[PDB]
Amino acid sequence: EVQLVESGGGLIQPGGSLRLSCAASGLTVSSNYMHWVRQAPGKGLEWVSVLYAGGSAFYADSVKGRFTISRNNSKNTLYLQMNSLRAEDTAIYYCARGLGDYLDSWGQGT
Amino acid sequence: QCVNLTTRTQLPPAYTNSFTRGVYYPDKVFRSSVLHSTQDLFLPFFSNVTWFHAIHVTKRFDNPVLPFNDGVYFASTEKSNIIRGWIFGTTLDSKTQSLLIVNNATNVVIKVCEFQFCNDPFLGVYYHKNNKSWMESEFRVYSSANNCTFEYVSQPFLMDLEGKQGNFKNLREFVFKNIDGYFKIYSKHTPINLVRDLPQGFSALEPLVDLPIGINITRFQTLLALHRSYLTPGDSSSGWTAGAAAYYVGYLQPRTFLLKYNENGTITDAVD
Amino acid sequence: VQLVESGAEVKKPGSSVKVSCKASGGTFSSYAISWVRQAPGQGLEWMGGIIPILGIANYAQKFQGRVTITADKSTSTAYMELSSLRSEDTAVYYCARENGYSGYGAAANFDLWGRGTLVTVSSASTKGPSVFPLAPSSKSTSGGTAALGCLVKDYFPEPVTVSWNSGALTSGVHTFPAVLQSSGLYSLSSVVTVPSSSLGTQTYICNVNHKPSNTKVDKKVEPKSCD
Amino acid sequence: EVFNATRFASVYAWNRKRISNCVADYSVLYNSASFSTFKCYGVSPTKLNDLCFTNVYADSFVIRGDEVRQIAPGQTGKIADYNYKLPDDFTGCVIAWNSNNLDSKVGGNYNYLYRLFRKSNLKPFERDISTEIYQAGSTPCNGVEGFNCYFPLQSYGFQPTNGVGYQPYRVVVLSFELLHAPATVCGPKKSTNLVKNKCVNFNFNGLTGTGVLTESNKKFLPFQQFGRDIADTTDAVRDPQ
Amino acid sequence: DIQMTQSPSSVSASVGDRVTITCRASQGIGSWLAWYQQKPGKAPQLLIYAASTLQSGVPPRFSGSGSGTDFTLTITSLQPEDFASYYCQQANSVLALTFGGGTKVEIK
Amino acid sequence: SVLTQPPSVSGAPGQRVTISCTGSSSNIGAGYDVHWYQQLPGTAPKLLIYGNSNRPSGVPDRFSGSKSGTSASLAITGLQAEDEADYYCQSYDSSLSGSVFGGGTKLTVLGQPKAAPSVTLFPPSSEELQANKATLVCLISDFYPGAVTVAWKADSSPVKAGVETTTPSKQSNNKYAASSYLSLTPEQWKSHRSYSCQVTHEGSTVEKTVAPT
Ligand SMILES: *[C@@H]1O[C@H](CO)[C@@H](O)[C@H](O)[C@H]1NC(C)=O
Ligand SMILES: *[C@@H]1O[C@H](CO)[C@@H](O)[C@H](O)[C@H]1NC(C)=O
Ligand SMILES: *[C@@H]1O[C@H](CO)[C@@H](O)[C@H](O)[C@H]1NC(C)=O
Ligand SMILES: *[C@@H]1O[C@H](CO)[C@@H](O)[C@H](O)[C@H]1NC(C)=O
Ligand SMILES: *[C@@H]1O[C@H](CO)[C@@H](O)[C@H](O)[C@H]1NC(C)=O
Ligand SMILES: *[C@@H]1O[C@H](CO)[C@@H](O)[C@H](O)[C@H]1NC(C)=O
Ligand SMILES: *[C@@H]1O[C@H](CO)[C@@H](O)[C@H](O)[C@H]1NC(C)=O
Repeated sequence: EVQLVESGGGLIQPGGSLRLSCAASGLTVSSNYMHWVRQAPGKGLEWVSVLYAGGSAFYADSVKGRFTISRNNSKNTLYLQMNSLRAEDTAIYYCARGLGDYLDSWGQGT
Repeated sequence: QCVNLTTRTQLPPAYTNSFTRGVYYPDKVFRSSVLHSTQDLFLPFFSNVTWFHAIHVTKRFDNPVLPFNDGVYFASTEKSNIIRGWIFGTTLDSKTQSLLIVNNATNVVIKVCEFQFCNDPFLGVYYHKNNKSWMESEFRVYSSANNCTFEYVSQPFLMDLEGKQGNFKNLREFVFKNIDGYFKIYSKHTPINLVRDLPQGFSALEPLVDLPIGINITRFQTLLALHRSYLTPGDSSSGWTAGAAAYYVGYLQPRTFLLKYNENGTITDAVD
Repeated sequence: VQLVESGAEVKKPGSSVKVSCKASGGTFSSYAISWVRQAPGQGLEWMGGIIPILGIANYAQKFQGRVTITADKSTSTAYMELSSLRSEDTAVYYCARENGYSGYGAAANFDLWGRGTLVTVSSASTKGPSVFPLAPSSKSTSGGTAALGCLVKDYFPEPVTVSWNSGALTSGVHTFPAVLQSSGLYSLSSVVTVPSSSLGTQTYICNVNHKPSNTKVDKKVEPKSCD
Repeated sequence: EVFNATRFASVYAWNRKRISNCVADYSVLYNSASFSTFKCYGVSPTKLNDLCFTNVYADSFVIRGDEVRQIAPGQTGKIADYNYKLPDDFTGCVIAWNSNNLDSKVGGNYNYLYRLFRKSNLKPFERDISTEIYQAGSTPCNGVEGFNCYFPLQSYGFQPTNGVGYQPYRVVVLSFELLHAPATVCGPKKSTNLVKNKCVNFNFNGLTGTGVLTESNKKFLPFQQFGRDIADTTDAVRDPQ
Repeated sequence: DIQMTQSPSSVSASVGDRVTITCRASQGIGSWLAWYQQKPGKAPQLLIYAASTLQSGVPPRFSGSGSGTDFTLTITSLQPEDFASYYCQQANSVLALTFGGGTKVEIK
Repeated sequence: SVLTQPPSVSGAPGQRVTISCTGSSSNIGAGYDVHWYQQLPGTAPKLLIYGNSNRPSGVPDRFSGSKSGTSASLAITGLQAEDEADYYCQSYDSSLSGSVFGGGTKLTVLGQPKAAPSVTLFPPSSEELQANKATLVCLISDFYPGAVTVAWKADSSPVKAGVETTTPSKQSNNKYAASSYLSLTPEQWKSHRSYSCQVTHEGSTVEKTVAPT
């Protein structure tokens, strides 16, 4: 009974800014963990960032900078902002929610 | 818990004269073969002092709530340990920090809480039929207390629970002071064989108990302990035996005193 | 909801006492389950608690590793086990339910309480009670009223339902409790007030029922002839 | 009774103890050679025995080796936001040490739990013990264990085969609070060996005088500490040893 | 700090065979491993979690057993419907996920 | 234990009675609050107050408590007949790592018209002599639970074996009744001349002597 809708992907220059959009139908954004997993085409999965139920967020070593997460409770959607991009950022993503130490639900990809 | 008493014929207090009494150590320094003058609160020499009677043979019980000025002088010619302790306070309605002194048969308990105070708290000693001795069983000093952070226990002392009607053999002196908020207690045991008209001998008083309590204690009250023998019916209404006791309540005054010190380092004579 | 426990239990000094505390009207939800005992003349002690949603237990420092407490989520019951029984352990137990909160205090408060289980230890085994009649004398019957009853001796346990004429008499009936002895025996008493005019036409009997002993004796009471 | 404890409190239900009416020294604690975390800010170990505070608190909770750094006030995570919150103006630090010998058995040690889900940021110096069913969905949860309804407490796997960073470390945190009330607990002072027959200065609780110390033949009454003369000068002081 | 390496990369097995896929970690982790199945062109789905438990929607043909270092995803019966890659994911104290390599199962 | 409570308290129906529960600084003096519990003599204990400021459903507004320093106090607006129950204070102990209750206090507010002790003595029957045992029952009625001491004498020496006392049971007319037992043997039953039961109550003693022969 869990469904996630992702959008905002497309073609953009590395020296540009884009806004991602992740929405959940039967789930809220301010009461559970969410993982931002990016999978390279032809390679394995890789973790990038995580957002807690509170106002705390974490990032990995390679993507510590140029990342901002700002959830919105008005439209039950999740927003991610990218000020700068690199040549290695071409990857698929699935916005998802999960518990501690593991995640079960997943979402689509653009 | 506390109980009320009944009206009876009492004896009005008398006035007696003090003779070189109420002199203590004003400092904690050592002085040898010098004459040092100090300005503090001391009992004036040859001053009028009140006499409170507690002997049974009648039924004299007089513990009024006397005001506590800057220093008092409590002297008792204690023989059979009739006077046990003192209770201090300001309004006696569980509103301020009240002080309680009790010299029980096991240890001296100095607790400062809002103990509440009845019209006449006292200790009752009951004579057991099987045991040929006196044991204190009536513990009526206070009802209950809510809070207190101060609790001090002094050195243990051995008290005699037997009361007699003979002549006195010891003299006890107690001085209570309040400077800066610190409490000062001066006491020393002196043996003498007299009832009244204390001799002109000299005896200094060394400090014993010192406590940093924030109290005001504008008034004070002493305690008298009676005996419950087979002669009395056992009710604290009209019949009791208080033994033979006599205590004096002095008032310290800001008088300059000249103290004489010997080679050993004790006060020998005083001059006002 | 309300929680139900087991009935009265008696055992030996050195056996294992087994009790349970069941929940009626609902499960335990996610709140923790704890047990608190209570001894006569003493305070209430805390021995441990059970987390029913995770199946873990947190004991106390006073009680060593002799008690294992478990909980089953399938039947929603509390499972208590105690071993190495002692004569000191004569206390009753209740099952406590804790309701926590978020704040500066964070002290666990017991919200719901069980009915209570009565557990006692006795080295003596079950024996047969003896009942003998009691009748007033001529000097005791000074007025028009007489006092008579039946006495129970060497019986176990103390709670015994005594009735007069199978419950037909309710006025003047008094129930007395037992008392400890040197050998641990118990003894009750029962006295009723009856007029002297009914002593020659009505016969008073005592009915004593012992559910654990599966016995029931009927005995008659007669006035003394010598006095 | 806090460090060498038979049992250790949980992360969420950390025990709090207050010590007072005594003195406390940190020299023996520093030289134990068993503590791998003693980074402290605001105060210094050299000046810890000089100044003191009104009261000292103690906190007892056992965590893994990866979360001992998380107890710093400028940290975020499941421990630093949902278990214990430290204020920015906190006085004191965190003492931790390796506990590989204890808090572990042959199997997984599931006797310790910690908070995992919360709907709000915890207040500083606050402990929360809640056994309510956590909810994430819009529909209310009546204490059931269905979908989007999980217990906030998560079990800890304290296996002996875990790494150094995942090893369970016993953590004791002291709290230094100074108010306008008079101090009841402080640090013991120094006691240097006396030097007699030498021109030395001393601090004998009431003065700072320089001179030799010569043995006398006059004894003091057992209630006095100072001593004067005809010219009113201190020349006789009792050593309280 | 932690690197998740999987020994098998491409293993071919029949219907009546066990795939025997294992995952390795530099540091010992106690029963906090999850496995996923990502079909080509489809979102990944969780299969097992905590290396012992099974999800309700996941069929019970999958299994896992590993205490601290050596884990496995042995399957009693291989089905043609589930032919995809697998990943071993272990998180940290700061919810830092660590996804390893992918092992693909192909028809002989 | 580590928690100190008064043994008993007294009050009147219409005054204010304050019960104070003081403990160590590890449990009471720490950040933990206190929880009050009421246990009536015959029913299970029940919750009264949690959090030192809030009240549950069904609890009357007369129950109010306060916390001050290293002690917990309570305020009661009038004492009722149903208030005769044990009172305990529970707080979390850091050293014990578990909950600890208080010492417990007794609040007894009752009054009965106590009268002179009416005692009765029932000698054993003839059928009790063949059981190789002899019991003596001294039943006392219309008396107060205080001064319940019972003494046995045989007109030549007091008996110090087989003597006991029993807790009286409440009657249906605000009265308490109890009885005492004395274990003896039929061999020495006929040796003595007479037996009596002595009960002392507030200075009043009643002697009843029966004649076995
Ligand atoms: C002292 O009191 C007595 C009463 O016993 C009185 O006669 C005398 O005048 C008083 N002396 C002074 C100085 O007040
Ligand atoms: C003596 O009295 C004090 C206070 O009045 C009390 O604390 C102490 O327990 C008493 N001692 C005995 C042996 O009753
Ligand atoms: C004590 O009394 C004096 C004068 O009445 C007043 O100035 C002072 O504030 C009082 N102190 C306390 C602690 O009540
Ligand atoms: C004081 O000490 C000196 C020196 O030992 C001694 O001669 C004198 O007797 C002492 N004083 C008393 C009152 O004992
Ligand atoms: C605590 O225990 C250790 C080892 O059991 C011991 O070396 C130490 O002296 C004890 N006390 C302190 C204060 O560490
Ligand atoms: C101070 O402590 C030491 C402990 O080594 C003791 O020997 C000495 O007597 C103490 N001083 C006192 C009690 O005045
Ligand atoms: C003690 O309790 C009283 C109320 O009975 C209160 O006024 C007082 O402030 C309390 N003392 C402390 C130190 O909290």
